[PDB]
Amino acid sequence: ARVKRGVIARARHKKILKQAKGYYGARSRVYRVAFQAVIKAGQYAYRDRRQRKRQFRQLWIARINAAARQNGISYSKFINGLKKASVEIDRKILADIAVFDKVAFTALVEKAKAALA
Amino acid sequence: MRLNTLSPAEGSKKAGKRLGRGIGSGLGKTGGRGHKGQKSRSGGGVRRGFEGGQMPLYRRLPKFGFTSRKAAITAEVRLSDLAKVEGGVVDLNTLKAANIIGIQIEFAKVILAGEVTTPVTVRGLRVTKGARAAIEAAGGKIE
Amino acid sequence: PKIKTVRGAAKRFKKTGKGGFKHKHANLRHILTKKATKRKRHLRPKAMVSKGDLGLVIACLPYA
Amino acid sequence: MELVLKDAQSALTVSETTFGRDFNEALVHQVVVAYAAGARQGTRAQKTRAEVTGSGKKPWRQKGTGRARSGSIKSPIWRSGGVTFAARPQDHSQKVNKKMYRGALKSILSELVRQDRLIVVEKFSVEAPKTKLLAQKLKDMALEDVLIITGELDENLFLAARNLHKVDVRDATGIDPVSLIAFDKVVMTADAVKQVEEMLA
RNA sequence: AGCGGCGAGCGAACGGGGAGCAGCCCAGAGCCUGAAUCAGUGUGUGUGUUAGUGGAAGCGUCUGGAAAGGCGCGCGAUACAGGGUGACAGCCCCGUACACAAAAAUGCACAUGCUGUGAGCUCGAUGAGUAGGGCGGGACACGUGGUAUCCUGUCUGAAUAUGGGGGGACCAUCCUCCAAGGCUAAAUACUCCUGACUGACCGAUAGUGAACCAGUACCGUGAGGGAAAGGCGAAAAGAACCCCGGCGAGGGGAGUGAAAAAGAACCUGAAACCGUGUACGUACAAGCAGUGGGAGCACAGUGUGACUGCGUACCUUUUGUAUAAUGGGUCAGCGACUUAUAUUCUGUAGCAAGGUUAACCGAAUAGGGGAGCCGAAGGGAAACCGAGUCUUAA
Repeated sequence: ARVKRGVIARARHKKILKQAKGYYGARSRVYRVAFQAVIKAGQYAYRDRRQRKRQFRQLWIARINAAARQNGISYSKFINGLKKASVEIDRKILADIAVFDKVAFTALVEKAKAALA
Repeated sequence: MRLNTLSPAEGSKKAGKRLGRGIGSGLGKTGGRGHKGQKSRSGGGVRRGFEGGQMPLYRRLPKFGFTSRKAAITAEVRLSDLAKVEGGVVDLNTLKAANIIGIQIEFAKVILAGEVTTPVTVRGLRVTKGARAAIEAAGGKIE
Repeated sequence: PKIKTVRGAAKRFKKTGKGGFKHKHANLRHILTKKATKRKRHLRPKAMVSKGDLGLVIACLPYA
Repeated sequence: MELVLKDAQSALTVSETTFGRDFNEALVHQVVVAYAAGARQGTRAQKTRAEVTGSGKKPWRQKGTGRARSGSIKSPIWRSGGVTFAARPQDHSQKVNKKMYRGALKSILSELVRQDRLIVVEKFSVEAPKTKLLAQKLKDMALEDVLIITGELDENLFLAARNLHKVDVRDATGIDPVSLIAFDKVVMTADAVKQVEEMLA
């Protein structure tokens, strides 16, 4: 029972070169380079599923901070004023309000500025 | 019950370690052998009783005794074998006819090892003190 | 092929009933005037092979 | 148990140990595999690095040239030299215990009366040694893939199934694991089931 | 069991189961006197081998380039082993099962006739520079060790059946045998070679080194080494003729064909690698080239990806590597925990105080074969004793 392995090594190699589309140069064509391109690209994909949840929370907080300061309060006092008022909206939606319905944000700032001070 | 329906018992066939076949098998890149030493080489591994070069235990200790050459020609007859001797007379040569002792045996002893039931006749053998008290307890005469 | 018994081990050990090995004690060959009679008295019975040594002995005695 | 005949309707007596045992699948799988492995003609071999035709000359020197170190043109890393663990002709037979072989056959014959694939006849014989008559033999019997097991040395019947592919004639002493399973009906003459009951005790 | 720097290791016999099983001559003279033998040679028979002969049965139909395929309906089969045929054939072919055949030359038996050896009976005879020994070696499982036995280079040297050898130093008994002459079938080992037949053997980097004009081309003074290289199609029907060209090479038609993207540099035609066309991006932007976010654009979700956050390959080896330590130009193919036997343990299965056979026989995976092996008893160095036993006067 000799086993030739040309068919399943072709398929195993083809599966990895298919995951390497768009890569530069020999990282799309050569298996040895494209294998560790794909293994590194899965490593980054694991890491940046963590960093995506930080980078967006970074982006919301920077926008609520700007939109609070147009209404005359900082991000810290707005978030403290919302918690003392028991408002439980998260920062994804607080930033969504801040660009799309600004008059629904100036009401939120007022409800924070009131119950803070 | 066709040829494509018969299965082994569960756990009757373990697979078999296939060494050096990748990361997922848990046996790749060393073959379960660890890193570079004598024992990870092909054919490497020291002989039996090697201790390093410390004097081995079978050479640290004294030889004792001798081989008897009479223990090779003696055997023990359990009382379980007094019913199979085909005639009720336990000679030396009738224990061999029933394949109890062995053809090169010159001395047999009958020891108390289980349930003599029948009228038996031990002739020309040795019996112990327990076996004599059991053969006569079933109605047997020892010569 | 059959496994060859280490024949020098087959003169040092004898297998007992529950499976272990009896052996003569060392230190009772020569140089005995200086040894105490109590110490020489305790080397005269046969001892059992220790726990850690037993794997080295059954390796040596496969037909014990 | 009881084994009803094909048409005389007078069921001969068998011992229930041989035809009414519980089925043991691990026992029958082992004896159907050892039959299958003992049919292997283990005749193959390849060449090791010793046996490949070549010289033991070291191809280049050990040092100096910037090529990987080699010492034989017949090493298995090299093309056209050396299978690493090359085959030899071997014996693929297995040992079966007699009480495992007889326990399997007693468990197959017990299962053949469960799935109604044992039919006992009292005589199965054919007048002329002609395949045409036996081809008729089982149409009325309604058989196409069958194993006939007889007790006598019928050579007229034996030739008449030598060309029919799905029909096998035996002599009640060479019935085996794989033959009692790979046929759809097993048909036994009444003199033959007397002998098969005997040898399986 | 023993041997053994009693280390590494070496490793029997006796006895038992089997295969196969024949014993005979000369050292010698008589009666009898070819008296079976065992050979060779020659007719004769039986049987192979070396050429061979006969073989048995299917047509319509649809797809298709072509039917052996499909659907329909028959027939042979002691033959449905295999192969070929335009795709997969029991019934087309070659065969196969079966039944047969030999001028001539040979293998084997037998029948033997004719030649060579040479019986049976009476008696005697009973293998000397040998056995043994001293010395030195070697062989025996046995390394000179307490060491038998065998062989003999050297030096010696018997007894002659009322005598001699051996029985593991040696001796006495008493068992057994008769060295110093020779022949001897089968069971056994092997395969350059021939015939069939088979394969959980290979399928062109494999399998022989060699599927092919291969021990060749080549290399070496030489001994020697030693390659690579299979496939058009069903059939050459292997491309008439016309064009461009140099009366080229190559190409474009035309044609053959099912197919020429089957055109001979010929099945399939992967990947590296190299082009052309198209979409998008790109000429103020720094780094493992991805990843997360993400516009714009082009298509019918896909493609691209400006800008942007994070981000120093892989392996190996290490206390520790982006490491400026190792390894790799890349692709494709091959490339490394096997096999035999023994042993122990776990799983599992069968049978259990029993369980199993080995060789071999065998209608061959059956059945027979229980020689054995392991277990049911152990203590003791051993004799021995024995559910106890050793220790010790206890």
